[PDB]
Formats: sequence, C-alpha cells, structure tokens
Amino acid sequence: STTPAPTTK
Amino acid sequence: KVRWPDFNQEAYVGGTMVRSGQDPYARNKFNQVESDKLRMDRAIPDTRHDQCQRKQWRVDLPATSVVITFHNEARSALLRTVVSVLKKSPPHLIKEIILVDDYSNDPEDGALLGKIEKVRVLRNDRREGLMRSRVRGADAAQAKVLTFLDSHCECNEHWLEPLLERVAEDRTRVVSPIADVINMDNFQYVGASADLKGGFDWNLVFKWDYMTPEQRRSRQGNPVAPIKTPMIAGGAFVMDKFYFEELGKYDMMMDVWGGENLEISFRVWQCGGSLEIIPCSRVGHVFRKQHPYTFPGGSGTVFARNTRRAAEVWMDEYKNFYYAAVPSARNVPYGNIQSRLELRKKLSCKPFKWYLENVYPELRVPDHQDIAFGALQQGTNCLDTLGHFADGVVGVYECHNAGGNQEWALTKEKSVKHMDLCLTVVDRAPGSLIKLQGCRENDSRQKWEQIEGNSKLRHVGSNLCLDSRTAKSGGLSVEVCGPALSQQWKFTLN
Ligand SMILES: O=c1ccn([C@@H]2O[C@H](COP(=O)(O)OP(=O)(O)O)[C@@H](O)[C@H]2O)c(=O)[nH]1
Ligand SMILES: [Mn+2]
Repeated sequence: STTPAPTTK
Repeated sequence: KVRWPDFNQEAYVGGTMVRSGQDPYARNKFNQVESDKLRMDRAIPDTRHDQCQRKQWRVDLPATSVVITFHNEARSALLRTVVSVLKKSPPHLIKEIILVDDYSNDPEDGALLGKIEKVRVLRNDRREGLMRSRVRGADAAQAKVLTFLDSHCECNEHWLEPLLERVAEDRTRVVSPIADVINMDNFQYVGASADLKGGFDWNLVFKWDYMTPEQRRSRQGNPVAPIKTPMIAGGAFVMDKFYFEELGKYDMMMDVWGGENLEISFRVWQCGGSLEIIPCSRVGHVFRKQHPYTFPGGSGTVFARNTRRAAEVWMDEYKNFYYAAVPSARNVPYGNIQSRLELRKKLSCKPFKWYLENVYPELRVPDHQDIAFGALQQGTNCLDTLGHFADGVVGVYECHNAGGNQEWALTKEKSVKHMDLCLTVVDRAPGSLIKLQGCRENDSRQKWEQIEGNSKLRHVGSNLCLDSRTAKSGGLSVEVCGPALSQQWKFTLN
C-alpha cells in the first residue's frame, strides 16, 4: 500500500 | 519575508492541532500530536558512518532547486521539512525551495510558509497527484540540479553535498540519501541499516533488499562508497535538471501515488544512466502503513494503472510475471503509452533482459506449474494408493512427504490422478468404495470438484464427497456430503 520502512541499524 | 528562525511556528501549527478525545492518527496516518510537539529545528542524531565526518566536499558544487509536493500534510511536518533543508544545507547551494500544494483542503498550510526566505509556493487549481505536481515544480525550478523530497522529511548533517558531488561529476547519476526512519507513533529519528539496496518482487511493489554476503565483503575498503541500486524510493533524490527533462520527466498520465519510482528507475538504468544510494547522505522520512488521502478512482485501481504504464513500456516479455503475480491488474485500463514507447525508442534504451542481468541479477524468474502436484492431506494422514493398480481400493496413511503412493494431481480434466490412474466412482450408492481405474477424459465416474474453500472433494453431478470413514473397513468411499472430519482434504503442494 505504501513505501516500506528499511530495517534500522 | 522572514528568516526561518523568526517564523511563528506556534501560531502556524496551533491552527490545526488535534483536539481532546480526537484520534491523533486520523488526518495523516501518523501521530500528529507527537509531530506537533516538536520544534521546527529539533535536533536529530547524526546517523552517518564515522568516515563521513572526515570529509571535505568539492567547493564549486551546483546549487539545487528543492521541490516538495504535498497534499493535506500536517503543518508541523511540512514546516520541519522546510526548516531541515534551510538549516542543514549550505545556503549557497539552496537556490529555492518550491512547495507544490497539490490542492490541499486548507490553502493557508502552504500560503503561510510563503513568508519564509527562499520558499516559493505553487498551489494546484485541482488535484494533480505527486507525478504531475513534481513536474510542475521541476519546470518552475531555476537551478541546474533538482532535489525532490517528500513533505515529512528531516535532513541530517551535510546531507546535500555528497549527493551534489556525484551529479556534478556525472550528470547521468540519479542519487538518493539513505532513508532514515522517523517513527510514525512517537517521531523519534532512527538510522536505517547502510547494508540495503532498493528492489522489488514481481508484483512490482518497491522493497528494501539486504546486500548479499559478497556485496558487503566487497565494500570493506570503503563502506561509504556509493551503493549502485536497481531501484530508488520516491521520497528523496537528486537529479541534473536537463537530464530529468531530456530523459522524459515523469509519465504525466500517472495519477496520485505509486509506480513512478519504479518507472524512473527502469528508465534511468535502461537509457544509459545510473542509480545510487549515498551512505554519507541521510534524510529521515516518516514511513506510514496507510495513505491518509483520497485516490480518485480507488487506490488499488490507481496504483495498478500506474504500474501497468511502467510495466508495459519498460519490461518487454517480463511484464507477464507481474500479471501472473497480480492477475487483478489485467482488469485495469491504462490509457495511451505511445509518448513513453517513442521516448524509449528515441533514447535507444536497453532491453529489460539487460537490466535484470546487469542491474538486478538477484531477482529470480518465477517458478511455473500450470498443474497442482502433491498430497491430499487429512490431518497427519495422506490419500494413499496403498500400492494398488486398476480395480484396487485407495486409503489414507501417515504422510511421509516422499511422494510415491501419496503423490496426486488435480487435473484440468477434473480428475484426481496418480500416474495414469484416476479415483473412480464405480458405484454412486452412498457408502460405496471407490476404485482406481485408468484415467479417461470421457468417464463421468472420474470427475471431482473442490468445494467449501478447497476443503472437500465432491463427485461432479452428485451430492457425494470423498470420505475416509470406511478406510479401516475396506477403503475410501463416496458418502453424502456433510460435516465430517473424514470428508476434509487439503491439497498440499509438493
Ligand atoms: O495526490 C498526492 C499524493 C501524494 N502527494 C505527496 O507525495 C509524497 C509521497 O506520498 P506519501 O508520503 O503519501 O507516500 P509514501 O512515502 O508513504 O510512500 C508526499 O510528499 C505527499 O504529500 C501529493 O503531492 N499528491
Ligand atoms: Mn512519504
């Protein structure tokens, strides 16, 4: 549905 | 005009605050209360690799026009985007900030920011969507280099110079920061992993790909080197302005949101440029799980139509894997693509096969089975031939996941087939044992259909269901369809 978040550090 | 530190953020944000009892996620699908608590210039952690901090940036960099489009953005988030640009960018590299107000409900959201040094406000007279809104800003830009940002971003320390440096060296590089995460519930700024690239599966939805072991190993000489990427996210990138224009801007027939980042990534790679993620450049973005705004015509329809326009123009024969992954997209008219097909031709762009092999070799072609082969399972039991041939009964046995006597196919002929034998209703009398017999197209006794959400097998033209209750007293039977565990069967692919 929306641009997904990247995995964080 | 005021300098941004003198902008009256309290008056501006105070006009649209969430009221007591009201849902803080309703307007934006992030927490507006937490966004509104933050100062326009709130400090954020420096998420860059140490190697970034020991860098002097080429001096004679070209200034950029920053284009931010927005539709019903929270005032606090929009202002904070503008201020992050003005505070974290060397002033001589910011020609202007162009806000494209894409027919927001309240025209003051944008007009009031027009007070601020270097901000130009362009309000659309109708809903245009992000693509046409971005081309509007880009056409109005005075500088030689475009920067596009979403309207809920926060730029970090020396975010801009590393992007400009790449484009100054080679006008055909289109480059993006690492997309840090602004948490949608509490608005804490958190660094993204630097081990990522942009990608997609065959459903053509953008995703983040983790670098292969070999890709990471190859970067130990310089972990802040540019990351060549098959795809960029749409929320932040930098592109030479003439390159943007010459290469075909955005497809103007795309509407609202979705698929333009896919289209421009394919176009840039196939038509002789490149895409990079630049680790020393960091810009936070408020990621969301739902869009807060309307999609005239339906969000599913629109997204599919935009994606079809990209797939049909760029993907050659590979577009078929998208339709396979999203059959429903086949039902969505996509309009005239001649301008785009001619653009591809004029620029002598490379074939999609070229892109897959050279840009995205990690994307594996999908694995095709026009027919289901596997087990017909009932709990921990599997339909079993019992080792019988024609005229023998069938049964159930503990599933051993070794095919053999437990491997079946559901044929287009509506048979239940093991090798060249088919489950045969030799007697329709309820309670009768079924038998294996040679499969024949023209044997109505061999026709079965999956019913009840593919949980039972009914004999076509009867109210009889395959039933295991007789297994201990002779084999599987036909029995009147009813609620019985013994009539439940799940086809489990091999
Ligand atoms: O009709 C629209 C839809 C979206 N946007 C803007 O385009 C950007 C991308 O949209 P969004 O942030 O909703 O997508 P996400 O980043 O969640 O994928 C945001 O700045 C929006 O305000 C716009 O100007 N017009
Ligand atoms: Mn966004």
